[PDB]
Amino acid sequence: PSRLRKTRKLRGHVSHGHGRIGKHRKHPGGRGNAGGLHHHRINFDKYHPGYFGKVGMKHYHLKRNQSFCPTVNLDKLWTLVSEQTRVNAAKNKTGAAPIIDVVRSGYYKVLGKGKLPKQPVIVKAKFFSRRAEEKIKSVGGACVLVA
Amino acid sequence: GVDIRHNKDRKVRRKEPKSQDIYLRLLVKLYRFLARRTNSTFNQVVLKRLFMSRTNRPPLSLSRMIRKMKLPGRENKTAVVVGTITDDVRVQEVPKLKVCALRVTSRARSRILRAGGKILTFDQLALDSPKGCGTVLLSGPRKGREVYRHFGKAPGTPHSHTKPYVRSKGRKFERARGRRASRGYKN
Amino acid sequence: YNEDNGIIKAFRNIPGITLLNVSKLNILKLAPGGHVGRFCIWTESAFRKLDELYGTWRKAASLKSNYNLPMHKMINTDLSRILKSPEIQRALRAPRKKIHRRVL
Amino acid sequence: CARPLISVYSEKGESSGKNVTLPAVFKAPIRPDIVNFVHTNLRKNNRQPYAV
Amino acid sequence: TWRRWHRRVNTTQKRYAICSALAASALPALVMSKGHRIEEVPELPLVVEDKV
Amino acid sequence: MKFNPFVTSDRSKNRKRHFNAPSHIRRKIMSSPLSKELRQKYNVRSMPIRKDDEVQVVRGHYKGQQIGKVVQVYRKKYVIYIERVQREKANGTTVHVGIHPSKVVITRLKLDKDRKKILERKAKSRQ
Amino acid sequence: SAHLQWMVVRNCSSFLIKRNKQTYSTEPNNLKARNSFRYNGLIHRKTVGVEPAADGKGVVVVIKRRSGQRKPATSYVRTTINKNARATLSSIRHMIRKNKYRPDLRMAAIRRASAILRSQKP
Amino acid sequence: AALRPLVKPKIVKKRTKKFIRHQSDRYVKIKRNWRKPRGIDNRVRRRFKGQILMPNIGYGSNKKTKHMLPSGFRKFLVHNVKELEVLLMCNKSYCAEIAHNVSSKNRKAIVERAAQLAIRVTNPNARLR
RNA sequence: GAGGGCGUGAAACCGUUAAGAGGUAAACGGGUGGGGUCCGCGCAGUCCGCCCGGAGGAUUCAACCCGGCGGCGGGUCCGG
RNA sequence: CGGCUACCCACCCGACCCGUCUUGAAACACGGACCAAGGAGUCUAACACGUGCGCGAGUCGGGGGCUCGCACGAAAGCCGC
Ligand SMILES: [Mg+2]
Ligand SMILES: [Mg+2]
Ligand SMILES: [Mg+2]
Ligand SMILES: [Mg+2]
Ligand SMILES: [Mg+2]
Ligand SMILES: [Mg+2]
Ligand SMILES: [Mg+2]
Ligand SMILES: [Mg+2]
Ligand SMILES: [Mg+2]
Ligand SMILES: [Mg+2]
Ligand SMILES: [Mg+2]
Ligand SMILES: [Mg+2]
Ligand SMILES: [Mg+2]
Ligand SMILES: [Mg+2]
Ligand SMILES: [Mg+2]
Ligand SMILES: [Mg+2]
Ligand SMILES: [Mg+2]
Repeated sequence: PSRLRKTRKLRGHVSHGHGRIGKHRKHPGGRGNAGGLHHHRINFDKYHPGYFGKVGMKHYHLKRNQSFCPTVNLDKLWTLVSEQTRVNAAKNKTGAAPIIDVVRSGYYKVLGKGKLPKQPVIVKAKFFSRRAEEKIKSVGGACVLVA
Repeated sequence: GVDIRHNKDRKVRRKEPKSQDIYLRLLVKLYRFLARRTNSTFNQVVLKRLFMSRTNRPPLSLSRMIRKMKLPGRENKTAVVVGTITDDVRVQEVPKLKVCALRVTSRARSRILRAGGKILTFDQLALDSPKGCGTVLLSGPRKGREVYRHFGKAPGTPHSHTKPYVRSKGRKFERARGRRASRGYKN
Repeated sequence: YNEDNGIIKAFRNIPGITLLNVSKLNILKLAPGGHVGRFCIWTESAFRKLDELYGTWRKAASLKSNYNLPMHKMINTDLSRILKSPEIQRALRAPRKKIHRRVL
Repeated sequence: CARPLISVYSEKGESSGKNVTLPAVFKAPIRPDIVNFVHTNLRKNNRQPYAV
Repeated sequence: TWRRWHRRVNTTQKRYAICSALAASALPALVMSKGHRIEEVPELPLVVEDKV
Repeated sequence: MKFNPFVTSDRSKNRKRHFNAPSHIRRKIMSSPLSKELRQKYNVRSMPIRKDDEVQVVRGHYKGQQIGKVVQVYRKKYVIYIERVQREKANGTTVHVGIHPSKVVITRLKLDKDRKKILERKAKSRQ
Repeated sequence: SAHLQWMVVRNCSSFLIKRNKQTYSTEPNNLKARNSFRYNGLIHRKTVGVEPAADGKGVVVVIKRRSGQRKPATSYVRTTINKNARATLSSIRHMIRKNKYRPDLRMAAIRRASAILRSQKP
Repeated sequence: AALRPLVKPKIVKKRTKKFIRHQSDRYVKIKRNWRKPRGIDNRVRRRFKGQILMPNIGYGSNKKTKHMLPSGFRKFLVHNVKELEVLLMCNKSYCAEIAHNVSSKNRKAIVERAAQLAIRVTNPNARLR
């Protein structure tokens, strides 16, 4: 919207919002990231520290495809399966337990949080944190490794 | 002139709500009338929070809205929120509590109606409590916004814990000079 | 309408009329110029298929996948009725209508 | 929010005995500024670019 | 020619605008204030028979 | 409403084709309606005009009851010239007035075997 | 829904001549030409208006039925009063005061009827 | 002495000059419309005495006497009979003014309807026969 | 007042007519005064709307009831 | 008779010719004979912040597919294994 643009409002002022003394001409400092070490170090440092140098090993032909492991928390561990399932499976029937298979839900590694109630479940996954493993052992469930 | 003091003419305030929502303007009219005709500072604060913006009305969560009622003294009071109350995927048990908010999400309304609670809007809140008796006025996590974690006196000079802007959080992006003592300096 | 069976031929050259379908509702035809409230003429199957196509606040839309009707911001929104209700006027200060103008 | 019944008119203008209940689309909220916003953006969608 | 002509809208806002327009088409004051002659017209939104 | 994607509503293209149409198109351009008794007798709405048609002028400076014969057809000017319709110059020399053939009611046609074939095609296509 | 219809109609209508001056309504059922909320005859469930009679003499009075909305063929009941200006001024006073129907805009209906009876008789 | 509107006080305007633009006299490419000069050496912007005066908020006329014709009305433009009949309620403060593009054939009907409804019109006797 | 680069025909510039002025180059802002064009009005004769008491003529309701359709209002929420 | 006013003239007082570079311009600083038309902060991508709307631990079809061949339809509507 050029009618809401500032340019239509500044018609009449001589220097047009950029001063009579300073005279913004073309490029007074440089272009882009010019002078990262020489004369703009108080802006490259003090606003982006760490920008200059090498940091570690150089993994040639790295893919974001072998390290694929979406993590699931113990808060999210219940709601991968519906609440009707856990209620009608642990409504005082027997010592059975429903299986929450996170691989079908699309998650690989089960990590540990709070809020894991008394009703025990069996979790099938590829990786586990020992926090979540202790939480499942404390609530009385089981831990199954699949692949 | 006359006044040797500086001129700060308009203080800070937003009187008219900038939103063009007709329903919000009707609630603004109703609670402005109640705020100037009831001497109820509850209606004063609810009128100011209706004037308040979209970002500064953060979404309440269902577990927080439970835990602020779980405190002793909030048995039959109604939780009033100027803002949205959303679902929480975490909790499993929901009490029989009463809600008075704007734009409660669908799963939250469904779980409150399954648990047996009563959701309202501000017109029924005004019909049930003009002075706002029996209400607990709640607010949400303003500082929990991701925008507020980039804000501080610096991004790195007394290490500052304040999250500089970068594309990809990982190796080779802003980790060498000023982030470790082996390459130059260390903050 | 729905089930086009010559109604476009009947309504094709009348000046100012609009050919418009239930299953394909156009915002540019239902509110031209951004001004709401255009005079519309429905049919039996159209007026019965509207509830099947959007729903109520009790059930979802059975034709669309994941649509519900939006939650209304005010349930009973007659502002004059609310301000003239006895529950509101029980809890008011007093009608203060003095002016108290400038005294010379 | 209550849903009345509407008479179904014949081709002669006479009110038939058929009465279909008003669907809740006519009871849905009315946001004309949202209508103006979405109408403006679809009008921007509805055009050839222009000369260059 | 590569100006940003076409503007995507959320489908929930599209359906919201459709519901708002259809709800505003039911009130007689809104359509009379848009300017259609609804003096001798019978009951609001008109439902004709399936022979039409 | 125009539904073919191969014909223009374009004003520039229509005026270009109109003012640069060839003569076999300009004959169809310079078509004239018929009198009510002759269209009742022949079952045809309009005909292209020719050299020896009888003409009642319906509109302009001359209007009605002046059933005369045409003499010239400038298809370049889209103008027929009628024998009865005259106008004097400054020097007392008469000259024919430009009359567009769409403002012309034909009272009698010119009989020919070709015009009988055209009339038969008109009647069969009007059906 | 009267306040919703006001918050929609009060701008962007097929009315509201904002022509360098005060705003007018022109509002085919109205008593005062100001586009206000109290003086509005298309939105409210109870609306009063007066108009000149088609026969030249007398004033017609259009009042809303209130028995049924969304049906404008019978939503407005009209009456034709042709009396000697004081009998009809008292008649519209009795019709507005002695009924509950719109105790507001008494003076609006009365002033418009009095102005049109002045403008009608010579 | 036609219609004599309501009680209107002494109408003052606090200056009646419709302030000229600086150096509009010297160059005829400069129209007489005011335009705020934003120079660094200008005597008008520096507000030297004896120069022209810049229009500021202090010249604001009274709200009681704002947009007031000397007859005592406020003008309202009109094209036809419906926009003349909308002035039926406030005809003693808001006078009519027929638009320029209205022909004489409808203009006589508009001024006759204004004479019926006792609405003041600014130009009744223009474009007659 | 469309006459062959001919629709409309502005500014800069020029000719003539009408009006006014002329030693401090012209031009300007504030304040008046004079002149001229033009506008509104009748210029010692210009105000309206209500009520009441008087003066003369003409009409039929209204006051109360019967007859009638149309509307507001609420009780038994009769009866659906 | 009244009349402010883009008409003219006279009189009293004040009044250096605008634009910018500059600490400083009426300057013996520069551009400007006059007039009409054109003439200078746009567009794309990315980011940040604020505001407004929709949905909200989710969100988004911008990539394709489906509808009968429709001027606006190069639009709009729908996908949900
Ligand atoms: Mg400035
Ligand atoms: Mg600079
Ligand atoms: Mg001061
Ligand atoms: Mg072309
Ligand atoms: Mg200076
Ligand atoms: Mg200077
Ligand atoms: Mg010429
Ligand atoms: Mg000419
Ligand atoms: Mg021409
Ligand atoms: Mg000239
Ligand atoms: Mg002279
Ligand atoms: Mg400076
Ligand atoms: Mg220097
Ligand atoms: Mg110089
Ligand atoms: Mg020079
Ligand atoms: Mg220009
Ligand atoms: Mg934002």
